[PDB]
Amino acid sequence: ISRYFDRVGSHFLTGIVMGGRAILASSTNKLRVKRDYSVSVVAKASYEGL
Amino acid sequence: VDSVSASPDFVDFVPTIPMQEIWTLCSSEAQAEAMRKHYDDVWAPAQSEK
Repeated sequence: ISRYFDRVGSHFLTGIVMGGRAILASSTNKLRVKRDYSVSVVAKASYEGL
Repeated sequence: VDSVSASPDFVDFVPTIPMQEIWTLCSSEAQAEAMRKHYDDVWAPAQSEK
């Protein structure tokens, strides 16, 4: 019996609808990152004697 | 795609009854059991290992 239900099914279709179906799923991700740092240093000396 | 409509090839199973054991087609229960027993005990283990 178990094989019979496996091989031909426990039921048969008696009420069906005839159709087209279409599905779409779509996703997008974007990421952009920017980071920058700048350093500037100046040191000056002037010195005098006699 | 036009060629697929004229000449489709086997791509996938029907998941409910994809294939039948060959010894179902046997003449005789003694042979069929011997084939099943050998398949179960010997050949399917070897092939799954192979």
